[PDB]
Amino acid sequence: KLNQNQDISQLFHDEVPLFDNSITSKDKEVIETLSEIYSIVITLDHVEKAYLKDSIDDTQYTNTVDKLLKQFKVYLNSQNKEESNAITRLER
Amino acid sequence: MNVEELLRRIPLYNKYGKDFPQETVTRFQMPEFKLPALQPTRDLLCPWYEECDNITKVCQLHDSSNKKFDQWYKEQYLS
Amino acid sequence: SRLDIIRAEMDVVPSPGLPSKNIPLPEGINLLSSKEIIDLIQTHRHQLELYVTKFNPLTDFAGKIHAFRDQFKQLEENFEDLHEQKDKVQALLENARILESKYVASWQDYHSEFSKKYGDIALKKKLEQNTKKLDEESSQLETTTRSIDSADDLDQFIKNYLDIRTQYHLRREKLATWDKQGNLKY
Amino acid sequence: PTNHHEMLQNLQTVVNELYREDVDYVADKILTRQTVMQESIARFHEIIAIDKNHLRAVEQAIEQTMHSLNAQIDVLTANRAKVQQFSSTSHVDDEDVNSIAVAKTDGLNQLYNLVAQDYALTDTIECLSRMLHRGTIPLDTFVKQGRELARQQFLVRWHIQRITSPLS
Repeated sequence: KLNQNQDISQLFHDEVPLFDNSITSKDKEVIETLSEIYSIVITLDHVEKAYLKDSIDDTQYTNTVDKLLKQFKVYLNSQNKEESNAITRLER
Repeated sequence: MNVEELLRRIPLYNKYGKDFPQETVTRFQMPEFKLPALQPTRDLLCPWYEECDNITKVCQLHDSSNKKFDQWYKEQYLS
Repeated sequence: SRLDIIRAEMDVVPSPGLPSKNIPLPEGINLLSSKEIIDLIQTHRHQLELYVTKFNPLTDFAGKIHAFRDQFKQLEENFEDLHEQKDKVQALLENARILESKYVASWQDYHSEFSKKYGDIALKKKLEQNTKKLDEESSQLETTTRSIDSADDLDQFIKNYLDIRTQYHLRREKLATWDKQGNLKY
Repeated sequence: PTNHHEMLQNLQTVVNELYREDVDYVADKILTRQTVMQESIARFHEIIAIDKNHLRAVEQAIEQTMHSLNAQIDVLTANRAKVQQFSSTSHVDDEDVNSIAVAKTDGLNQLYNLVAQDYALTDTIECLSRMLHRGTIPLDTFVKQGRELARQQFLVRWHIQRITSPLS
């Protein structure tokens, strides 16, 4: 746990890389998959905000969403047949 | 918030340690100096001195009166 | 009497007349059977007024007055010196005032540093300014980009916009932290 | 001689009265002038002494104060030299105070940048949203680049998270 002296600056003395062998090959695969699902969630929020802002038509809307909605389904499987939760665990 | 807080909860530093210049010198404020007036008082003395001098002369005049009388008193009732 | 009360009542609100030793005479015994005494009294009352001063001498009084005088004299001489001394001080002070102007000059240049650059408040201000210039420099590049038909340009735009933003937020969060201190080990 | 005697008698009275009048005048208009003649000289003696002391005080006061100035200036010409020197053989950086005020550790510096990058990433996605609305880019483009910046963001958040996770 935590320890005194307000020198908590010590706990963050040197930089930390993104990955460091503590993370296995499969560990990364999950991280990526989660990163993609997250990008699709953000994208779908903007696409719907564009439609409801008449920035795009039913065409563009249905297409773009339908596609993303599909890519998301794949990534939703690369989480089942691949693996608290993953992220919170991998972050240690 | 968690990281946000941690960051701001820890103080920033100046790249240069003791090498960075600081105001180790305070503004030395000069005191007030006032030299007393002398001329006015100097003038106030003259009349006081003069008073004494005139009183003196008044006394001489007064005191010299008996002799002036004797001179007159002589030619009047003597040789 | 009534004539004295008048002289009394006027001048400046007097004091009533104050209610019998004989005074030596000159040599009256030798003066004429009377024609000379009579003439002396009736025609020379003025002379007698002179004669009579002999018995009310002011010699002692004048001495005292003359002493008081000398002191005033001296007193005038003391100021004659106290003036000359105060004269030099009026000059030595003329220097402590010019040298003081020479001081403030140096000091006003020492302070200048820690107020326009090296000063804590200055630095911060200097930073806060740079931060604002960034937030706008970001917005400027936003509008100064009406269309991007060149695919390559897009990336360049995104990279630049994305960088400015990071430089802004970086400094913004830096200031947030600064706003709770002076700056350690100055 | 009653005659010559009575005249001499008259002379005595005139003389005694003339004398009284003389004494009266002197005592009222002359002898009075010395009443506070001493107090006067006294007051003056008091004044010079005071002036004298005041004069000595300021005399010393100014001398000591002068040595303080010719001394306070040496410690000034010196420090001003060291300060105007730090600005030469020591790159006092481009006006960006960022270089001056830095994180206490390299770990922290990293954290600041990751946080900044995190926000900056949103801003960028936000902007491109606007660019799509303005018509500056088609929906097709927005999605690709959008998914990319959003992805690079997930990583940055995980990164920040893995550096701070061990803290409970």
